[PDB]
Amino acid sequence: GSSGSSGLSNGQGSRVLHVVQTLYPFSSVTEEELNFEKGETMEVIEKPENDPEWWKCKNARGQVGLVPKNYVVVLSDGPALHPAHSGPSSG
Repeated sequence: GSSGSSGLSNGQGSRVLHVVQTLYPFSSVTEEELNFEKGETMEVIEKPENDPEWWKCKNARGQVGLVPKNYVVVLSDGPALHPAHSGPSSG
């Protein structure tokens, strides 16, 4: 079963607002909600007004949905836009 790819792309009015990480694993059944695991990196594409407790992000699967902010956390602001290194974290 050979696999292949053409190169489909979309055009939405949104960009990488802020990079957030998932502290706890949250998996939904519907498409509305996002699906990820513990220790997943995403990017805030849009934030809903009506539901401020929820944020719009895109997982690795390239799918967007409503993810609970109380579960994620903002690490940096912008895709390597501001001058800031990971940290003195021991290697």
